[PDB]
Amino acid sequence: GDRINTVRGPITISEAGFTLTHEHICGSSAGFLRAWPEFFGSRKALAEKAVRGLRRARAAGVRTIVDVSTFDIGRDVSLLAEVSRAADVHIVAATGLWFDPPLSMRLRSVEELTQFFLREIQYGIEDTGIRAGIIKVATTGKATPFQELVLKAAARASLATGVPVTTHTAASQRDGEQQAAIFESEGLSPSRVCIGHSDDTDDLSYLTALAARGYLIGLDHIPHSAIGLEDNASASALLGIRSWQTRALLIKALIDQGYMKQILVSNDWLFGFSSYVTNIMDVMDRVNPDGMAFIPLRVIPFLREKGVPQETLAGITVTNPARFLSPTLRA
Amino acid sequence: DRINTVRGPITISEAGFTLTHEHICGSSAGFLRAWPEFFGSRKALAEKAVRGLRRARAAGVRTIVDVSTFDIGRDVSLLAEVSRAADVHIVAATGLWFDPPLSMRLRSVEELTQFFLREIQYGIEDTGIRAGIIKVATTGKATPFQELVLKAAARASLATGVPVTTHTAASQRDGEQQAAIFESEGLSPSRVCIGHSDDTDDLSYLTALAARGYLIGLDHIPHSAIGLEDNASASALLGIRSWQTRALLIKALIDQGYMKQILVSNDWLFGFSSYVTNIMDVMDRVNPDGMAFIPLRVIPFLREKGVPQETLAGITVTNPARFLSPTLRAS
Ligand SMILES: OCCc1ccccc1
Ligand SMILES: OCCc1ccccc1
Ligand SMILES: [Mn+2]
Ligand SMILES: [Mn+2]
Ligand SMILES: [Mn+2]
Ligand SMILES: [Mn+2]
Ligand code: NA
Ligand code: NA
Repeated sequence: GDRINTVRGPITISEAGFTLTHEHICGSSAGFLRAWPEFFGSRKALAEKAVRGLRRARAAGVRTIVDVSTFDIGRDVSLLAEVSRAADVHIVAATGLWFDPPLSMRLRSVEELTQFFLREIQYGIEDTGIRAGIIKVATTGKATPFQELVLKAAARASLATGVPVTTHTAASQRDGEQQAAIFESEGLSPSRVCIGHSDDTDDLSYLTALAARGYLIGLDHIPHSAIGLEDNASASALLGIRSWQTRALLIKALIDQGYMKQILVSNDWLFGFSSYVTNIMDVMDRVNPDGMAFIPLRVIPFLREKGVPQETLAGITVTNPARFLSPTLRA
Repeated sequence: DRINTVRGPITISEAGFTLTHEHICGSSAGFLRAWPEFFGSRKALAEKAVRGLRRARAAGVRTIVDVSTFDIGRDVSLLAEVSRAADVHIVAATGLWFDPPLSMRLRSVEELTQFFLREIQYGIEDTGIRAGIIKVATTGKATPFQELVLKAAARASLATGVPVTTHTAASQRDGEQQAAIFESEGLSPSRVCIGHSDDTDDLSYLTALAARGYLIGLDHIPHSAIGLEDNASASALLGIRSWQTRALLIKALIDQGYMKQILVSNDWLFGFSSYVTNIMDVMDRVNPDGMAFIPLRVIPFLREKGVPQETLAGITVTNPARFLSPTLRAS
């Protein structure tokens, strides 16, 4: 693969640069932003907030972000394109299905879902021509029957297009294993797959075993932590009580185990968030004022301090994402 | 003195013969725009709807109430386009059915009240097309979230005068619990239509609600799986009662003295993604008359059963007008 699709069109692999592989402009629901923009103040407000945030990550060195919002996460491709242009940051859009598919999606066959993911990757999202550059799927423990279909279609779409698959997992419950199993049963190469939210578990055995099989490990919840918000139940349930340092150390752990080439790091950040309790955005923003710039501003330096060499840091933030994102077909 | 339609306000007299429970398309939020090909094409769907609407219009139908909420995938722009092309008044709805995504399910009664008000008072999305009715629903005992929706719908009705219409599990007598919730909010039964009432032969249930002042929605008349007993999905959706059995409910209610509380419709559609693939073809085979079924078959049937002309006119013109007319409670 020589080109990556973005909301502004295709870019060469070199242009991706420093990339955050699991982010979001807005965490919502299909049709939500268009139907009730005031939930976020306004569309304009949300976009402005987004541009500010993207500009700041950009100042910090982020060149590209992969917005893993699916149809069901309320991905609004027009919004992504507008802010990408305004902030001058590349944004890779996604196809796939998250865990909140409406009936029209939930009643579909693997064949049907495959054609829909294909539509989004090959032709374009909605009527925009904006093509997806990644497939997002998810499980939250053992897969439901529908989710197994989603996983299968995702693999089929990946096999046909060469674009990678990235996932949401209930890390502590080892969902990556079931995911992998399904992917493999469809003939997908582990190298086209990123098992996400992997920093949510302290089980290094689980992660190294997956890495050992060739999977990419997404350590994408680094700044997520409710330490200092124990009183806030929902926030606690969302962010956990492990420190950012603890999560970040997993990156070092995997590097020390020999898997530096299989690590993807991000913040799983957003500018609007409707798919959870009201006011959770404010809470998050308090917890992590750096937002998407958290990786380059705090994690990179923390790792270097811990002994990780520059070249390794560079490989993880630049080389890894480039290899992953480059559309690659099975030989 | 005015009813809001997708083409603007109309005078109570312009509504004429009205179908109070219909859909242009039965889908999911954002589905039609993300995967129009599911219906062949957006253009195909529009044309189909225009043909059907022209045909019902030929039959005497002047207005249809499209009870598709945000979660049924209502696409007001499509409603407007087809209304204009077929020259049939179409009343849009707000409310929430039974497939709300997370962004909706996590909301409070207060937030949902503001969303329903936005759609009624200001406009749907950015179109300024104002909803003329509030659609809600339960499928058996209401869920906690569903109770909140019913309460918000009552609040919105009390503030705007726009009526509330519901989807029920007639079998389970959902209408009683709905009425309960509505009344606890101070809503007048005369602003409420208890839907899919013809799905049950319990004349006790129906007359008990009519007695309190509710409007009874006999809108599934043409739904019958007779002759397709072998199609599990269809029988499940359509039932095995004949259209005449359902229609006879109208006469029964008339006979029991509640002719002013009856609303009749077909609950038809031109696209249906929220169910198994091909259901639309099965339905169209069952009732080729589509929306025209009420005037072409239902009205004449009743008339032959002794129902008088003026009562027929009363039910099809008078009742809907009174129901649709925004009405604020006395103070
Ligand atoms: O040898 C290549 C150096 C590199 C480091 C970490 C991950 C990607 C590449
Ligand atoms: O005035 C009696 C005429 C009428 C009959 C049916 C429904 C509403 C009105
Ligand atoms: Mn996630
Ligand atoms: Mn995410
Ligand atoms: Mn219904
Ligand atoms: Mn309906
Ligand atoms: Na493509
Ligand atoms: Na209004």
